[PDB]
Amino acid sequence: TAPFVVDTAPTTPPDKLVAPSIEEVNSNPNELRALRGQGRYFGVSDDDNDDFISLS
Amino acid sequence: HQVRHQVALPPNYDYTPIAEHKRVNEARTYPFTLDPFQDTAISCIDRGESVLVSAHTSAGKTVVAEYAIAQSLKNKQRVIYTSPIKALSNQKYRELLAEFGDVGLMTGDITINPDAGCLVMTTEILRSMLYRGSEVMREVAWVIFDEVHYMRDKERGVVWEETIILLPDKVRYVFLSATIPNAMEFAEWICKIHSQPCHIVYTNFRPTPLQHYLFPAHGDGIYLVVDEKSTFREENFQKAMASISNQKGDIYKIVKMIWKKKYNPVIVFSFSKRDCEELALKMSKLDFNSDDEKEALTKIFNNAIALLPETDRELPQIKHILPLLRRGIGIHHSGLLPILKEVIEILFQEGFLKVLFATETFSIGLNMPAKTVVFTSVRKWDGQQFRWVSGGEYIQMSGRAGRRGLDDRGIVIMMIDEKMEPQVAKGMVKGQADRLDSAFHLGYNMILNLMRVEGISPEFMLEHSFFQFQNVISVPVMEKKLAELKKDFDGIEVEDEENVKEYHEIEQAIKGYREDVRQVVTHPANALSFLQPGRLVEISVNGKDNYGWGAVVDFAKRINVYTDHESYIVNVVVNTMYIDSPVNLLKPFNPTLPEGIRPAEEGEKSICAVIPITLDSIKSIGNLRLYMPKDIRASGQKETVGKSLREVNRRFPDGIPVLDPVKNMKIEDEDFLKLMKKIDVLNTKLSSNPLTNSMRLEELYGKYSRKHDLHEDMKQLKRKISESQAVIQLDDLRRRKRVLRRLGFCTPNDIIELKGRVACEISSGDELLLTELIFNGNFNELKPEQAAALLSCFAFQERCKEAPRLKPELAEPLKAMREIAAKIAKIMKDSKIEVVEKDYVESFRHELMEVVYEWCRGATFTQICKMTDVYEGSLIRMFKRLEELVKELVDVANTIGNSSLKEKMEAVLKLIHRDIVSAGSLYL
Ligand SMILES: [Cl-]
Ligand SMILES: [Cl-]
Repeated sequence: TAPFVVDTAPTTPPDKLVAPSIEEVNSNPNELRALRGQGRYFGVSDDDNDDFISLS
Repeated sequence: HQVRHQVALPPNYDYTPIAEHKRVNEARTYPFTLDPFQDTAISCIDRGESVLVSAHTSAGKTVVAEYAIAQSLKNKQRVIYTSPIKALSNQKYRELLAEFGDVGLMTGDITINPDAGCLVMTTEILRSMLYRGSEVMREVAWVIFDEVHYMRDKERGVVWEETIILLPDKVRYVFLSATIPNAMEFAEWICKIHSQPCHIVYTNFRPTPLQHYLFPAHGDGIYLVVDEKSTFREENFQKAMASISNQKGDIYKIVKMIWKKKYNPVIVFSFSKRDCEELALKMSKLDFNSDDEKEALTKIFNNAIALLPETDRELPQIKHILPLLRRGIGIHHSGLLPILKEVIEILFQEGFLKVLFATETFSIGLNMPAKTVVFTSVRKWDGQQFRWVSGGEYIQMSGRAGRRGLDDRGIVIMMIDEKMEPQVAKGMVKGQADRLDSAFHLGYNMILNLMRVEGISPEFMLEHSFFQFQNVISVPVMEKKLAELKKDFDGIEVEDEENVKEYHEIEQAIKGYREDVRQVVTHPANALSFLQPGRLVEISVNGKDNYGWGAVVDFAKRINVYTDHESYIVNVVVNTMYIDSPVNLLKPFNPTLPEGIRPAEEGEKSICAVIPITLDSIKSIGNLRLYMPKDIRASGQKETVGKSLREVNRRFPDGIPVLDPVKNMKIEDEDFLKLMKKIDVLNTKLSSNPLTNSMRLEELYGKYSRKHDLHEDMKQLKRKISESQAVIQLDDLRRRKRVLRRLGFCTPNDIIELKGRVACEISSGDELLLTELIFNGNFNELKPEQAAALLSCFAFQERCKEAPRLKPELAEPLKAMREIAAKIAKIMKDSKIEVVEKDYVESFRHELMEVVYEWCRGATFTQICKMTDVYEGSLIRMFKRLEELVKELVDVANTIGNSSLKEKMEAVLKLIHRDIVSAGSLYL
């Protein structure tokens, strides 16, 4: 049938980023590194007396 | 140090001085000499009298708790150790079990050996069991409250208070607390409501002493501002604060320094999970462990990981933390997998982690101090607030520095930046602990439960509340102040004129217009052409510090957008500088004067100096210029200017003549002229007022001034008193009852309904909304996974960036529930409750409905981590709360015979409770 809808109505824009749905995600654990490891320890590395104490 | 003891006694009580007490036997012995504060508190326990111990965490409060446990077990009694949060309970359970053997645990997450003589439980479980009226309480002789000062928490504080009030009078209490200033009140409150004595043992004792250091951002080292003797180093502090006013990678240098000077282990605190891992990332280039150490901890690590299946073992959260650990670097925050959180604690205690990046919560963990403690900052989000960390908080956290056996001292380093104000910084390192002020507030589950039970009432709870108690104490103190003010007022109410009123009005009006003139003439567009070398200027920085007349040396465009007045720096010579001001810290174009820089006062010596000011600090511009020295930095030249100033002041005793803004500075636009004319009108009008010439003046004026202040203080004081009345809370009560009536939870006669009874047994989510949901039937037609998902809307308490686009099988129940919430928020408003109806509805967070829904349908952990930005550990935390909630619903269904509901809720439990979510704890 027709692969579209007619829709002239507005929808309130989402308050937040749209999360991925179950369909978009597989069970490969190593993928977390890119998908969720941003700025985290498991992210992917670039590889791919005395008054004063000095730092010295 | 010194030990202070006091006791609060019931009326007509036969008291023998605690220090005379000689115990016949020691219910527990220790391999070290007791400290007197311990000895004393233990006598109290031997005598069967309650006691609040108030001491710092390294001081050995645990010795006292242990004694109470042993004595109870000895007397075949039962004892309860209440912890603030579940994580500490698990830790404490592990410690007590190994010691006393006869120990069990009851938390939101688990129950172990519930018949044991010694029960470790959270305040929340205690609360439930009391309202539940469990027979366990009958056998209980002693209840220990660990960290009772958490009773002052704005949202969770009420639980402590609530459960204390609820305890049987026969019970005795050991309260463990931080060093609080108002211990006496607490004791007395205990004394009144439970009709028994309550001792107080206080001490500032620290086994290992603290040194406090400031680290200014981009600086070169750290500055000792409080030494082991607790002496404040004013001079060094000043140096530190000036170093940042003149001015994420610093941390790396700091840790390296700590390593080089053998100050490890160090806990590096931050106040966000994110900050923690970032910081750890910088460290990893370094390596702090020997190959033997690496091997040892790897064994410990694997042994912990062993219970987990390979599929979980392969999560990069697990696989890629091990390389950090091996280098001696740890992370700790509520976002990690629980299993990692635990093993890291363990690896830390065994000394395998030399640097630990952690959020605040680690500070109250059990037996995990360090040699050094670093605050990367002292600002924390209260979700929607910006806290300068309290003094008390700074202390408690900084108290984690200094290891009793092994360290001469604890090292505390506070990193600071330009945002830091000196008074605040000074306040922290000289940390004074905060009062223990009740944060009591009425709650529906509370009220409902009180109504349900025969012998007690909401009105009772209020009456016995620490909150109300703190009122009945404070109010009379205030009425005494008021009366003293009132007496002074009614006595100072001797105004001879109302002409005074006119005088005041004119004076201030003039003052205001002259300021307008000031803004104009000091504006760079007007003033810079008249600030030639030697120009006489009258200085008043920040409008507070009056240096009198000085002389311009030079000026220049400020180089970092500021306001116009703030956009130029003028260097001036003053000869009124306080002799001991740290003029060595002054920098030639930093208008923010160092702490200590001030004018001299009546009986002090002065020195000459060159200070940088902005045009805001210029009060007037004179029509004179000194001849300036060619080299103001050459010996004696400042003092030479000073001499010339003295001569100028002597040649003009009644004020140095100023530039006429009109005739000299040529400021002649229309508005400026009528401004001068207004000033002109008022000055002659002023001269007409009889008082202006007369001798009364300050007498009549100061009198006029005093009454109004006094009137103000009174008005203000009358208000504080008004809001310290029991009726407030009583209003809150009647309102909330309306709600319960209107919703059908209780009768108009305040008799509980069937709906009230179920709400009684719900503590994990909003008991109103959940109850309504249940009785309207929303769960009737949902599959369990739907119910799970809907229920996640109550267990999820975290904030997140992503949100799912819900398909109808979740969007509809969500909608249906928001409708009921709405109806509820209606009725809330209907009863004059301070509730913002939209925020309520939205408080039930939905962002994990699809995560929970699919987890329940068999998605792997990996998949649901991909479906949200919420942290893995947080995810498991949410599931665990979700389980608890569900169990509570299983319970209520059971107790109202709704077999269908019960089975549904049970089914949900079976869907949730699996794999990584069902992983057990390293401690249990
Ligand atoms: Cl908790
Ligand atoms: Cl390695």
